[PDB]
Amino acid sequence: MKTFTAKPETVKRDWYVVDATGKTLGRLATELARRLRGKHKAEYTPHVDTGDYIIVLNADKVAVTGNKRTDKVYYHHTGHIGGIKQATFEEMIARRPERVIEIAVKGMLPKGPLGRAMFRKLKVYAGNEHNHAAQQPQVLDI
Amino acid sequence: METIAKHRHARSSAQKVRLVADLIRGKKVSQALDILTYTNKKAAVLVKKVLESAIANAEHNDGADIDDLKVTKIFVDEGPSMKRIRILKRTSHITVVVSDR
Amino acid sequence: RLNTLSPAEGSKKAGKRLGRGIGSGLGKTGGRGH
Amino acid sequence: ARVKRGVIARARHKKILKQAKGYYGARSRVYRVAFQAVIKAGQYAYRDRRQRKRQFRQLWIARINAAARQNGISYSKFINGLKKASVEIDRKILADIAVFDKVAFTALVEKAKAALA
Amino acid sequence: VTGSSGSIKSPIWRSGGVTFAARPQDHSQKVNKKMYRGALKSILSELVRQDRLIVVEKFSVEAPKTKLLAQKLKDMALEDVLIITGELDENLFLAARNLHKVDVRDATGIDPVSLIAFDKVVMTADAVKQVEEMLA
Amino acid sequence: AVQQNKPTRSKRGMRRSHDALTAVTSLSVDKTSGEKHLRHHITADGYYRGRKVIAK
RNA sequence: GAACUCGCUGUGAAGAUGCAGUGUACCCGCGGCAAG
RNA sequence: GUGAAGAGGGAAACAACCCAGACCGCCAGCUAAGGUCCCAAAGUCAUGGUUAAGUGGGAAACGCGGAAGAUGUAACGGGGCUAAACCAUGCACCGAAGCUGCGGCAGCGACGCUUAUGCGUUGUUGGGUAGGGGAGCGUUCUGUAAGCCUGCGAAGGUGUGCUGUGAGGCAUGCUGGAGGUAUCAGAAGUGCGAAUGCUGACAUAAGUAACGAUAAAGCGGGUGAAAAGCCCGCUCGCCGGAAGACCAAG
RNA sequence: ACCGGGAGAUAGCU
RNA sequence: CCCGGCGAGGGGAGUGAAAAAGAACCUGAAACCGUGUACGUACAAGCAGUGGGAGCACGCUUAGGCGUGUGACUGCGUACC
Repeated sequence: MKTFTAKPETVKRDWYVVDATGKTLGRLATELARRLRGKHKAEYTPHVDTGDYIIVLNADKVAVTGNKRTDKVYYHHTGHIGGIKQATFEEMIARRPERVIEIAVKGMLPKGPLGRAMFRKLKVYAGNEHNHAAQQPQVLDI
Repeated sequence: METIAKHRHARSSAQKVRLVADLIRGKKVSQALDILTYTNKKAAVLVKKVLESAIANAEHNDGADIDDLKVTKIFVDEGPSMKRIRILKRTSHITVVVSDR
Repeated sequence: RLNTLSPAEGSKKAGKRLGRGIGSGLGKTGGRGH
Repeated sequence: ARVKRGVIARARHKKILKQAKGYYGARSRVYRVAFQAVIKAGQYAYRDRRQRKRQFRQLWIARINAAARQNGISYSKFINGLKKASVEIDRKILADIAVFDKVAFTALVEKAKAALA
Repeated sequence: VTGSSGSIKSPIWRSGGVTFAARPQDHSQKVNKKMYRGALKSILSELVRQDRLIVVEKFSVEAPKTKLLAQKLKDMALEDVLIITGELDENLFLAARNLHKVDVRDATGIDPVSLIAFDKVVMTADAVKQVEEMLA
Repeated sequence: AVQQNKPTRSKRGMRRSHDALTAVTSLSVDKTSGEKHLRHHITADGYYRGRKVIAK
């Protein structure tokens, strides 16, 4: 007797669209990480991911509560010598909120080969229109 | 008809001769001999020596159809070495295997 | 019955061989310690 | 009466190296490091034999929680309902059945919800 | 060792003497008369109890011929026989030399190895009375 | 200026991966004598582009 | 001793490439700058 | 008390903090400390408040300030958190090698059938430096041995399978072509992994700087299968109180 | 200054 | 007999039980270095192993999920004296 193990190739992963439009960033990030990791599915397997492709819309519309409107700041090492070119979150969201959403997901998601593999499964777009309409992405809210 | 040729106690390094020998594995004799004749390494002389010995032996023991012969396996190994006051002189052992199929 | 002749039980002891292995009880130093 | 230890040493070396298959080169051929490598592998096997129960329990708990969330109940509430129903099904069997069957798990969660109160 | 930071003749080096090299010594020890006689009596009792002892009053050969000894042995239906007699006979002793299996000794020639090794022993009335009047 | 450990065989193999040479694979046949020869070089028999030379 | 020989933060018989967290980086060569 | 001489778990790792004494195995359940947003498993739990300060998540004394600290926020573990922080109460789960459930052993007694001296219960022990006690495997030599196997194939080497708590033991493919040796005992020059231990062999650095006067070579021809440094002729150049020639010694 | 022997000379300690 | 340089070395035939006995000459393992075969790797960070492990080729009960060769990936894991 051996416990069933999910097959990395036979697992079926569909498309579910998510739109926050004024929801807490932390809650959305937690739910996105959990659903990408496949923990919701009864066939969860740490060996091989079984999550579903998720598309994010209206990244700039995420809601942040408290003094994080000014206190929060994102920093990424620039390398070389004196690479302390930080980036306040306001400017980053104003320019490309996709970067903010994806870095938040990466921090939430476990880091590693499988971490990057799951990260590749999550696409974040600012405009409502999505070009991945050929696969019939089902509408799901969180 | 399988044919094998080899040389014993060659005055060459074990690994230096391997570079030229790498050009004979999987290559037909027709162009292999031409490449060897124009190769600049000293080991090229020994490689062409063993190749011509092997092809001559194949022609002799076998009946005919010498052109179709294709080289299959060829490899070199380290042989006995001589000590001298501390300097060690190496020797190379080259083997070439040629078969029509 | 020639080979049936054996010493009486308990009359012969090989004796511990110090400085031979670690699984034989005493290990290195011959069992006398430092 | 001289005794030659070559045969015994060779046999011991062969026996120890036989367990040193596939250890990234030197550790699989060099006795000095091969012995340490095999000892460390044995220690790791000893630890992992006990840790396998923990890993399997973790996997079963994760699967049961996922199934319960799919059915619309938390893992703790499902366990409480199962216990209050006078049922002693191990988590391993529940996880095994949750993947090959769904109707049985639906009935189990319904019974747990009914008996929770 | 023949020869001259340690000396080359040291045991750790090659072609050197052993750390504890054995010297000419005798492994033999002393055996008390009482224990020897007791062991002889015990082995004789065991042999007779096993029914491995056959006693013939006369076992003298007419002439020193190995053929006569061999045919007499065949007539006795025995193969491993230790012929021990009180008084050694020249003819029988000479005839028995060739046959390794058949060996003969004198009355005083009694040893535990001879009794334990040889499967069966044959002795005469003179021999049994001689051993009886001996240590016994 | 001293090695702290012995480099393994794999590192040597990777380092020596660039030591392999290349075959010329550019044999040129003489116009008239019809023997393969190096391009832009005199043949062993002493021919080049069909024209004859001293060919000692 | 054997190597699939990265930077930063923290612990560290007290400056960590092998410890915990974290970021980056296709695999492998060549000539130099000597911080270790 | 711990370590010394205890593994396991939790606190980011941490030898001194907390829980917690490893007979072995099992893909079974319950609990210790510690946790239930993830990484990383469990309530985004319930009741009434505090906390709008990212304090929580680093700081005294003193009168909300005090508060400035670890080049990076870097003193929340990372994200992130307005409850995913704190206070008081409650249940439910996760949670160690802890306990229980099952299987398999070594020992300790206690009890009886008392035996043939074993059997059936019986509760318990089985982490461990040094040290002590008990019990075993393997190799040469000798008696057992003019026994037995072996040219229908033994030793040594090399793979497979079957065995036992264990040193280990047995059958078997493969080159091998002449010894090995049952059982019980005796007797050891007896079991290797570090002592800058020793003899022999083999890799690293490596195709690596260098190829050892910076007086300076070049051409035609000859031997040779292969030729600048092998030989002859020719042009130039170096030394020329020398780099020229002779004697003493070797 | 070198060779063979006392000499496997003797104490500590690795 | 042939290649070969009238060398060295090698390959045929024969002798030879055996030339997997050829003057480097009984049997001939490791450290060391080679070719073919089966598998993995060029987005993947740390004593390089340990349990889980889909996949990749072969023989088997001619599937019935058995083993052999490798381990993409994953929880865990700071050498010996």
